[PDB]
Amino acid sequence: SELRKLFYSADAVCFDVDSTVIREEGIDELAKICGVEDAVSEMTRRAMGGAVPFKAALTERLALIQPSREQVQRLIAEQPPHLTPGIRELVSRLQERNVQVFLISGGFRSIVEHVASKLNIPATNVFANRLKFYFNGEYAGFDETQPTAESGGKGKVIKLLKEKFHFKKIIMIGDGATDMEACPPADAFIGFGGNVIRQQVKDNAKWYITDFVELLGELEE
Ligand SMILES: [Mg+2]
Repeated sequence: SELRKLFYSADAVCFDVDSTVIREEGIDELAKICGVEDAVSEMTRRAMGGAVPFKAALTERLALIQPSREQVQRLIAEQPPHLTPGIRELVSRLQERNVQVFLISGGFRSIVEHVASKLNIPATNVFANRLKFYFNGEYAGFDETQPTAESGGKGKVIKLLKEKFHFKKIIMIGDGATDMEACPPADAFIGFGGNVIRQQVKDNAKWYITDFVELLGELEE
């Protein structure tokens, strides 16, 4: 109930995407589509937390993947990421109370906009990395000016949102240490373990849930 009191005081909620809003890690699923799952999935685990600089870890994984525009399109069409149970209902209840909902990801806007356009979250509220392609569709790099291209990028996004909209109370929700480290500048953090529990987050977060229903413990409508 104290959790729900906190949750209901927020005027903006930012969700991590990989392993929070969706069950999978987008970059790993792209690597699967492109045939380099094993190497990239390992590098993704390697980059967890501030362990290695994020921009370098992103460049190296994409250098192995080399995703074409057609391959990104085929991922979205044939193997779309699975939404975590409860997230559709939770975003719906937040939007019905006019809480501004955002998605923040070190993954890619192509995929995250598809996810947002399952949750009625406008593309303006999506912050993610942007893949580049040549005219023929070949992988051409990524937008290195995005805040999500750098370590600490989630906190930079939240700072931008505070400066643009002056929200009173922004809550960050995510599964990983990089989400926990986005508070501050977020006003509170809720850790999420419904897909995989990151024990260091569970052990140190003030607020932690394993099923989005727990925030749907209000009046259930
Ligand atoms: Mg995550």
